[PDB]
Amino acid sequence: VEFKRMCSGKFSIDKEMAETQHGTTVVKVKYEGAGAPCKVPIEIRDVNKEKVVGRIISSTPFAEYTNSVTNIELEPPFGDSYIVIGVGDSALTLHWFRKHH
Amino acid sequence: EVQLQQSGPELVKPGASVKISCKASGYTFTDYNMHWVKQSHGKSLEWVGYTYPYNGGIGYNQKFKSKATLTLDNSSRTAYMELRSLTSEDSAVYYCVRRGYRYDGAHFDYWGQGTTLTVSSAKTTAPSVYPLAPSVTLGCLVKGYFPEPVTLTWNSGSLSAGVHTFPAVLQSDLYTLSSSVTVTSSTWPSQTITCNVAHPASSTKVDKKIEPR
Amino acid sequence: DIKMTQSPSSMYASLGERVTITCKASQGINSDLSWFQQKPGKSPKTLIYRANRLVDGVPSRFSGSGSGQDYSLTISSLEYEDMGIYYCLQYDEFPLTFGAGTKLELKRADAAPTVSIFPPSSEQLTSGGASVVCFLNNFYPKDINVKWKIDGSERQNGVLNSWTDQDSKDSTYSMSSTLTLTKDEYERHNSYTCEATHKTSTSPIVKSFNRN
Ligand SMILES: [Cl-]
Ligand SMILES: [Cl-]
Ligand SMILES: [Cl-]
Ligand code: NA
Ligand code: NA
Ligand code: NA
Ligand code: NA
Ligand code: NA
Ligand code: NA
Ligand code: NA
Ligand code: NA
Repeated sequence: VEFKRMCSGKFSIDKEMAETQHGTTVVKVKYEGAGAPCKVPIEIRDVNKEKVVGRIISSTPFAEYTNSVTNIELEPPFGDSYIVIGVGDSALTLHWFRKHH
Repeated sequence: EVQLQQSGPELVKPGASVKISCKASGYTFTDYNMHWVKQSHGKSLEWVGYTYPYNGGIGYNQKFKSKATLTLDNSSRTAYMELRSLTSEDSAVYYCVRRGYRYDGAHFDYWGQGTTLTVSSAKTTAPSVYPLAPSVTLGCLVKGYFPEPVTLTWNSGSLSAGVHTFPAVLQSDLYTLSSSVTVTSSTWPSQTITCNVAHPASSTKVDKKIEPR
Repeated sequence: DIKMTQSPSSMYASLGERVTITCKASQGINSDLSWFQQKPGKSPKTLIYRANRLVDGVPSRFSGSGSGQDYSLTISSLEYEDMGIYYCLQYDEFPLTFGAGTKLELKRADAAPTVSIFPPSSEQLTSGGASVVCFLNNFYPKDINVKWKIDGSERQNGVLNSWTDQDSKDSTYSMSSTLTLTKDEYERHNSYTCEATHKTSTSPIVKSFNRN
């Protein structure tokens, strides 16, 4: 609350990743690390995990406390992309494939 | 139509491993996750875990993390659940069930027929059939057999009504059940009565007849 | 883990009646809730998902409602094929969790149990064992008291029971009671009795035989 920093610990998927009814994807994550409250590191990269694509819809997502749960809405581009949550080796890398309805 | 076909029943010793399959058809396989569910006899359903078709999206119920290994094969549209270091507590019926993660997907709407797993260090043993002699009621006791399934009929499927075959009960690595049939008094003990017991695990068909003590 | 609590555990109804059963999550699950029906020895059949979406093909007498922590399943007009056990499932958060179920059974007029007792077989006595069997068939309701007596002395140990599900014909229950015993100690007593007390009568039904 006083100092806003990026979470350094591990996240885990806490619900099936799924499509909304308005062309977006929702991901729920449990924060298992420390230093909370802290900001959830998250971005979407291309099929090569290189360039940043799509965008995050939710306002700056936070992990409020240890073992807290956070809902995140984002907008992957069409085709293959990777939702990367957290930093370092423990980072979650989730393959998403978006088709045209 | 949507269909989830699972592999047949499994019987193994403790310490062994098994791998149950679930072939899907009638829908876009990659648009659905496959969940596995455990149901011990007489108990509630229990979540084992799930698999997501892309980049080994794997979710384990923490309870089963050291027990189960879930996998997918998108090209054959087949899901697999591998259980290891098996014990008697692993004995149960296991189901696969689909969950659509797309905007137009349905959730847990189709289940597989289920797959029975029995873990035990017991031997295959044919049962011992005994007659139960005194409208009138009669019966037969089936005692001392390990493979759960036995089939009971009366006079080879002749008597259908007024029949009650009770669930078997395990006492010491062996099962025991009983069956009864109710008929008119006049017909007995003139018209013949016989309990037919088929034990598939032993490949034996043993019949015993009911005559007054 | 999110705890799912179904109420009631079991209940009775008559054909044509509205039935409503409930499922409460220990925290809000944002309508990520499905209902299933399951019959003995069969796989679950799904009725509802997303709390109120009727599964294609499922009869319209089934409907789902609720939000936050509380969810209800309602059968507008009960039909015979609706007997069985109903389960709810939350999939809002890992691990997925299920309620313990609600057994739905059919009402009917009271019926006294037909009691029959059977001495051990001569075939079984050749081996070192002896089982006495007593069937208590076709009674309702399912509340029942069963006690064995050997030469007058109530015997509890060595008794194992088994129950059938609500008979698919007359909607009654039946029960097998088996007093297992060693040959030797069986051949020390004469009178064997299976006795049943049921709401249908203050007088208990008494069946017996004499080893003579
Ligand atoms: Cl069961
Ligand atoms: Cl069952
Ligand atoms: Cl049905
Ligand atoms: Na999307
Ligand atoms: Na990240
Ligand atoms: Na980057
Ligand atoms: Na099977
Ligand atoms: Na279980
Ligand atoms: Na059960
Ligand atoms: Na309705
Ligand atoms: Na409520």
